[PDB]
Amino acid sequence: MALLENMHIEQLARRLPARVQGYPWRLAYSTLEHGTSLKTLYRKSASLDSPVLLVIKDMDNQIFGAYATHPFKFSDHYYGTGETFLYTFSPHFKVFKWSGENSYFINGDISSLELGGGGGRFGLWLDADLYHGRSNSCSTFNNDILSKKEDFIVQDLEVWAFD
Repeated sequence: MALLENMHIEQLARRLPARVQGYPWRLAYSTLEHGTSLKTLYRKSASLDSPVLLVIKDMDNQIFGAYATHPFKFSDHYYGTGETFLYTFSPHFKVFKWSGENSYFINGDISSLELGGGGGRFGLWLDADLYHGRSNSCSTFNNDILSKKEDFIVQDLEVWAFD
């Protein structure tokens, strides 16, 4: 609603897996509304029992993020399944799905949150303030850089669930 226009919702809805098709979208976490901190993200994502949609709008107004099969949580380990993918609308809408090379889907930490893994790199990286973000090409999704540069700044960030 606030970060996405009808253009974004339709192109995203067409690439969501079958198990969430026709499930209404519930806003679970929002930087605009809840307090900008990875800690707060964890608290709102706690007691979520569904896959989530991560929506990032950076300081260049470009929109990208991820669909995750499980709520974001602090984890000793990588978790999630292969239905997880990354997406960007810059320079055009493109979805980077599981490549089958590894299973390093989601990794929650106290200092950072990252999706994708393998040999050090990652697909998406956010710091504890949900401020400095980073995006590289990773083996989990074989994505290109979701943002303009490798480094980006989070302007607004939303997490949507499918209760």
